[PDB]
Amino acid sequence: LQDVVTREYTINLHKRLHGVNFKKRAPKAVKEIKKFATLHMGTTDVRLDPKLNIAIWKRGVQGVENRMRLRISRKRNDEEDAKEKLFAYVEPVIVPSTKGLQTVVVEDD
Amino acid sequence: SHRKYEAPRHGSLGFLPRKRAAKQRGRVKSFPKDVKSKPVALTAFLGYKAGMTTIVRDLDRPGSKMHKREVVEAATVVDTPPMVVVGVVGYVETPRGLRSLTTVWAEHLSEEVRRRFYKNWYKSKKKAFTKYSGKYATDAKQVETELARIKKYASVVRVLAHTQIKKTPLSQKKAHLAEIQINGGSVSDKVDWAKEHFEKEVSVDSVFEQDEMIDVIAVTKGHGFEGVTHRWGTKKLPRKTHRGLRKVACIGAWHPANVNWTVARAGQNGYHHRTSINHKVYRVGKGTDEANGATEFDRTKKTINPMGGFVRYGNVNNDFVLLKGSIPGVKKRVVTLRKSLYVDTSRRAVEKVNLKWIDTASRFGKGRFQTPAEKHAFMGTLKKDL
Amino acid sequence: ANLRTQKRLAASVIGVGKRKVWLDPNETTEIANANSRSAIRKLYKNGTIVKKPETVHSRSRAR
Amino acid sequence: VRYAATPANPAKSASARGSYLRVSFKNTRETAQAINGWKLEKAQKYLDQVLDHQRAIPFRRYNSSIGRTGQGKEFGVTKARWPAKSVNFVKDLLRNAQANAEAKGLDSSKLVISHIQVNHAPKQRRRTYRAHGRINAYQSTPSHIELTLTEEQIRLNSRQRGRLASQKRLTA
RNA sequence: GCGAGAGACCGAUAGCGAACAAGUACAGUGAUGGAAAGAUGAAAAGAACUUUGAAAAGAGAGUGAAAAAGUACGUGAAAUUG
RNA sequence: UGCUGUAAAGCUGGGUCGAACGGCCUCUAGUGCAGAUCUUGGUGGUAGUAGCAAAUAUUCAAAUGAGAACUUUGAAGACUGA
RNA sequence: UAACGAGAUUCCCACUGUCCCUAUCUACUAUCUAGCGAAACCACAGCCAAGGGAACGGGCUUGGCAGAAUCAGCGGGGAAAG
Repeated sequence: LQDVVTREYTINLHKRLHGVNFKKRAPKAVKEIKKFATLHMGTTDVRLDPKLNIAIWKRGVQGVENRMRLRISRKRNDEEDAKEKLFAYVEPVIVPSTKGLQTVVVEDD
Repeated sequence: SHRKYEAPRHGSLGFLPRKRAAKQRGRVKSFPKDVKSKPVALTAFLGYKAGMTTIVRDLDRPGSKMHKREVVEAATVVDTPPMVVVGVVGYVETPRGLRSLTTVWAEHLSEEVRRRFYKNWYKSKKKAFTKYSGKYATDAKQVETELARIKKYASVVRVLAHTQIKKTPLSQKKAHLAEIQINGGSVSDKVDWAKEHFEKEVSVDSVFEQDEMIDVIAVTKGHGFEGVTHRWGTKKLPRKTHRGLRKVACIGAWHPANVNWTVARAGQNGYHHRTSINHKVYRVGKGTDEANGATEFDRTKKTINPMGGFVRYGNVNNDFVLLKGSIPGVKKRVVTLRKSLYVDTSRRAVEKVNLKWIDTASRFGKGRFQTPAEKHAFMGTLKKDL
Repeated sequence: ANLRTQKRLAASVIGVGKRKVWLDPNETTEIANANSRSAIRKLYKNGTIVKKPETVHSRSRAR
Repeated sequence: VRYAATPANPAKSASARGSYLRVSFKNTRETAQAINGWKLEKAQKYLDQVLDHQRAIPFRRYNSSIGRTGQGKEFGVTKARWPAKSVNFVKDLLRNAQANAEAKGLDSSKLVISHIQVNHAPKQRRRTYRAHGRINAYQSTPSHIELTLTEEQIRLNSRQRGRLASQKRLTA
């Protein structure tokens, strides 16, 4: 088990945003992405890249894409008091299509 | 003053209180009366409501316009993997009612029934029935003593049997364990039958025949808190009524200066324990048959499962019971099938049923093919087929 | 760290509305000390304060 | 100042006070009763879990028409809450009294909340505006909080004597 | 009005509306209407200094005959509350 | 803490408190409260309850700060739409 | 009496959930949480039946009965409040 690790995931935001108030779909996709990263990195501390916020909101408040490719990297929190030893950083991955991609471990090189 | 116009009341007073069932498993309130002359046989079984389907059948009812004519009927499928006998209970007649005297368990219990005794199985030492299993130490004389007690004193013998839920598509791992009364023979015969069946499987074929009338015990579909208009079927108030219209306008007279129990109020709806009677067993299918849904007229190599499986259930890969009409409960519900409490000699009950055809189109949409081979024959090659 | 005054000043010096004034987020200490219109002019000339381009309203479809 | 309860041994006790705290009295009373008699370090862990919504404060007296929760089973109740403003003030006074005890030389591992109580403070008056041009009251109900940490013959008749003596003669 | 002396007068919800920056604050377009509000101690000697705290504060300490007198100040009732 | 008196009440033990007060013979009166939708002041239950819902809509980051849904700045998404 | 009428009335066509006979859906509430936090009302209180009674009792008499603490609704009663 390595604490510092980077992986690429696909999140099916379409099924997570089902039935959601139209004026909250992009706001809720922010919360869903934070909840998604905790499920995988085990960290309550999730930080979203501002370029990710641009990707979510690119089509207005309810035009969230059905799938987004995310690069989630677990980093060490040196700040004191941290009260959360690690934290997750989510930033977007540009791919021609978000279909048929599996979870892939990224080698920081 | 009297009502201006007479009308029947809304709803039945025989089904109060309209509260949630205490247990999700329906319990058999009454068992068929015991006849000593009959051979020793079970009286009930546990299955799972898979889903509803359609059949075609030639009606045999002289004097009816549909006599010797095809009728399209709704049917319900009950996935019934064989039950495992694990215990025996003796009941003694007392002036205060039946009283359980002695419970004797089998030496070995499967893990799925031992999970029944745990709220947090993954954090347990799983100590259930370990000392009891040790009580079988090379002589099992304590077990024989208890069985002799049951033979000597008990007047009603019931068997503790559980379902093999691992054979169903449900994600639940706890088995369902229930008491099933044994009928026929003397108490000694019943206890001998129960002992000879410990850890053995009993199938529906040995409990229910085809064309039988059986009863269904189940907890109905829940709807949560519901208003009087839908809970009781009362009349909606006019459109122009202040503060809303889905109400009962008068909930009582001035006297008695109380609200009567017979007045409709909002409350919990559905998820009630219900016994439904006189359901005809159209089919007793076998899990080993690869042509479950094939009949003598539609020889298609076809299982009971529709295309895409049963919606929100999965596939019925076990022995199953095909019943006429609808039964209480939802998909995945555990359903208790009971034998009839009386003898019905009406033509509707003694009828022999021969199925013409069983619908296996997809339940997930307007399905229009009974079989993927039929789909391909009708549509030809697709781009994904190359 | 309260650049409300500077943005109001920069709008008047540049001659556009406050919606078209860009204050460098990395130059907060520099902008915070720009208390006079003279100081705002220097920052405008150096590129610390930038007049954001007007949003385009093309007449191409009208034509 | 005079505290309501004086400690049995003043040398092994430390006290903290808070007056005119603008926190709900009813919420603070319940959170003070939830940790009364606890170990000091035990109560501090509990108060942090209440802020995280992992554990709740049982509302016992001022609980009319509040919600029901499963986190009240720990205390044998159905009505519990997670009052953040009240927990933060109490944690503040627990930290002050713990620092008060450390200056005395007491051991924080042995400290117990022997006495905690909440009293009413004078109200703060505001105004609310009602239909048909009426003014009502919009008061606050502040609290005084104080807490103290602590470390952990027969005479007989003539014939009663006579009966006693004669029975003793029987036993040699 | 000016200046005095008194009383079986009232004693701070009393006595003038006003024992106090009272015909004041405040209300009303206006004519007009019109309050509440006394008392640490002999003396501020009104809490230096240390410590916890972002601070308010607290705990020590100190002043004092008294802090069961700390300006939210003599005594400190009842409702009501811990 | 008790004692005395049928009672109205009187006296006393303990605690608190800090400057005046009682008995007896007479005099005198703005002299005895449970009520008056009493007056003024205060405090409850209700009750941590009703509720804090018109005006399309906010989100990410950085800074500041003890502390940031709400401050500032940037990026974005919006709206008013002469 | 032409024209005119947010005037009153009857009939006809069109139209329709007004209705037979309801059902489903959306937003904001209600619900739960953090913060904030009132008011009306209040003799005491709050289970029924019959009796008698200022002739329609929560209390009285005689019976039925009667088990902590409560949440969401509801509109029979409190001859509820105003």
